[PDB]
Amino acid sequence: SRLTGKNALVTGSSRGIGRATAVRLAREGALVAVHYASNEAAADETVAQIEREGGRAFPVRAELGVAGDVHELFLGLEQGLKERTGETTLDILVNNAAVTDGILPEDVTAEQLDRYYAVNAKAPFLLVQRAVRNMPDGGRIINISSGLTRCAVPEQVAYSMTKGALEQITLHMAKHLAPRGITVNSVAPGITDNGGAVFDIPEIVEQMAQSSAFKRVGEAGDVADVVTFIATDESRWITGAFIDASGGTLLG
Amino acid sequence: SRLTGKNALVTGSSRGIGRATAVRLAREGALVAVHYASNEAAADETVAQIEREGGRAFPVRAELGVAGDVHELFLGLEQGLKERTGETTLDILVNNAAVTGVDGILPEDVTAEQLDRYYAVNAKAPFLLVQRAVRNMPDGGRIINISSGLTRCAVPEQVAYSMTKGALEQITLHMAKHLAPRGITVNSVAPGITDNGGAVFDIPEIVEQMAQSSAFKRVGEAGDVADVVTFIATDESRWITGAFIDASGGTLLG
Ligand SMILES: NC(=O)c1ccc[n+]([C@@H]2O[C@H](COP(=O)([O-])OP(=O)(O)OC[C@H]3O[C@@H](n4cnc5c(N)ncnc54)[C@H](OP(=O)(O)O)[C@@H]3O)[C@@H](O)[C@H]2O)c1
Ligand SMILES: NC(=O)c1ccc[n+]([C@@H]2O[C@H](COP(=O)([O-])OP(=O)(O)OC[C@H]3O[C@@H](n4cnc5c(N)ncnc54)[C@H](OP(=O)(O)O)[C@@H]3O)[C@@H](O)[C@H]2O)c1
Ligand SMILES: COc1cccc2c1C(=O)c1c(O)cc3c(c1C2=O)C(=O)C[C@](C)(O)C3
Ligand SMILES: COc1cccc2c1C(=O)c1c(O)cc3c(c1C2=O)C(=O)C[C@](C)(O)C3
Repeated sequence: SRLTGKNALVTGSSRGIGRATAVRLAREGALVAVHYASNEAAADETVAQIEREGGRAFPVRAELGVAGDVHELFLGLEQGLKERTGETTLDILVNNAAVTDGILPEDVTAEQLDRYYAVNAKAPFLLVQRAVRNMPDGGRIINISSGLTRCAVPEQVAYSMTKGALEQITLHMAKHLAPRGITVNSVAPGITDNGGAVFDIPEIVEQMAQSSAFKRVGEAGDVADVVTFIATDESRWITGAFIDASGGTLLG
Repeated sequence: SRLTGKNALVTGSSRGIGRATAVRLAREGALVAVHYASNEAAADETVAQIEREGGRAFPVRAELGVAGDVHELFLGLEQGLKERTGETTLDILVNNAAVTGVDGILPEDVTAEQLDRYYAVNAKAPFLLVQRAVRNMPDGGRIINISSGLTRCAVPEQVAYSMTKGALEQITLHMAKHLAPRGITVNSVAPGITDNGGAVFDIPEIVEQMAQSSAFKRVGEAGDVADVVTFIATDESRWITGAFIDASGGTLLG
């Protein structure tokens, strides 16, 4: 019950690492806004799991990286917080949603560079900007990056550019928000099982597994357990940091 | 009670961050070996705090940085674990102890013998402690090296000390890879300026200058660092290895 009476928004928590994160924040007593783009069935399943486990959650639909995205998300978020608490306080923001076998550098288009940046860097910035209006002293901003910002993979150049921009939001906003006691940190996963069809193919899972020093792919919960710790009071002396949650991928 | 049934060694836990760390590991249920070099009263005060908070601990005396240091520490550690548990299993090693001089030493004044003493205690001893500790450590164990933000922040009067924390961080990198097949994680936690109870922290003028290094404009409390070390010692940190964990209160924002 480390997060009793707190309110959290996990972007992209219908599926994958965001679902695992929403589930773990709710187990600690947070009221969780489960945000999704279009998969309402998956959002409703995250909420149902949280409720079955004795916590509280509600879904929020908003496609990010289009005109009106932040306003749409905050309309749903504040309505659901106000109905359940009488307040619109936001304690915890997890910028988890993203666009993700990559694109060879020669094949990347301007349209692809714009979509990746819209969703993966621009929307996170604008969500931080809006979220702090509601955020009390002692709040938490957690940006989900990627170990690819430290590990060269040409076919992930477009994606990795956006995660490099995301990490700058961590650096510069940690300094900006320090006076308010709001921390801002990056958590960087390695290859992580998000329930994608590729994780049902043992051959490919075994090749992907070799990337980790533990010679297994990450589970969504392995990353979500680290996010959950950063969301708690005991992380208060960590800000502006790169938190490696990759199972030793950057060791080689 | 995340560490029920676990045994931990915190080097240099008579005082400062190591005291705070031993106290927090014991509150999670670990049996804690409270290691010190010379200040037996301070070690006994760490133990007494753990015992009154309902935990279990015992002191282990061993000067590090001298012949026989690892042997001496492991004789005391194994005797105390065996008496209390019937086993010598070491789940958690925190390499916290260090030669750590508030005064510092400007480069012109550093001696060959100061370079030796800092390296012996701060880099050599941690290396040899890891080598010995893993014999006793199960799959799922934890090695936590206490570094310093000075590996990323230039401070000429701490050059000799910072050399040794650069060497300590290499223990983290290379040993994380070596030990991953056994499921043992190895991580650096880097404090910034942290109140360790030393006389400098009783001088508000100086505390106010020191405070400016943190983005939060306060010095760290020993518990602010200890809370992070305690998390790394738990099961929920399993997917973190080989890492530099910044526990500096935003000192490294450049
Ligand atoms: N190996 C990995 O899985 C891996 C590795 C490194 C980093 N990461 C990072 O970890 C985070 C989670 O990854 P994941 O693998 O769990 O993702 P995922 O399984 O692809 O799930 C993506 C989530 O984000 C939402 N989302 C996607 N695009 C959106 C948009 N334009 N607007 C709004 N919401 C949108 C999805 O909503 P719908 O359900 O409605 O589609 C879903 O909830 C991302 O930041 C990713 O870059 C993942
Ligand atoms: N600002 C800070 O406080 C700060 C900043 C960055 C990093 N650190 C790091 O955090 C750790 C703890 O620092 P602290 O400030 O809490 O230290 P401290 O208050 O100076 O306490 C040092 C501890 O190490 C033990 N120790 C010293 N020399 C030893 C030796 N040769 N053999 C064995 N034990 C020895 C001491 O034992 P006795 O009590 O017996 O003397 C004591 O328990 C160190 O690794 C330090 O480098 C501290
Ligand atoms: C350290 O992080 C990695 C190391 C080796 C390979 C990969 C990664 C990734 O972090 C990573 C990622 O963040 C996201 C994706 C990948 C990787 C990755 O290889 C992909 O393959 C394609 C996917 C699943 O569509 C998106
Ligand atoms: C980020 O780490 C710092 C940033 C600014 C100033 C200091 C530090 C330290 O980490 C640090 C340290 O590791 C150890 C000491 C110092 C510092 C430090 O400034 C000292 O001043 C003297 C002391 C407390 O005996 C040894």
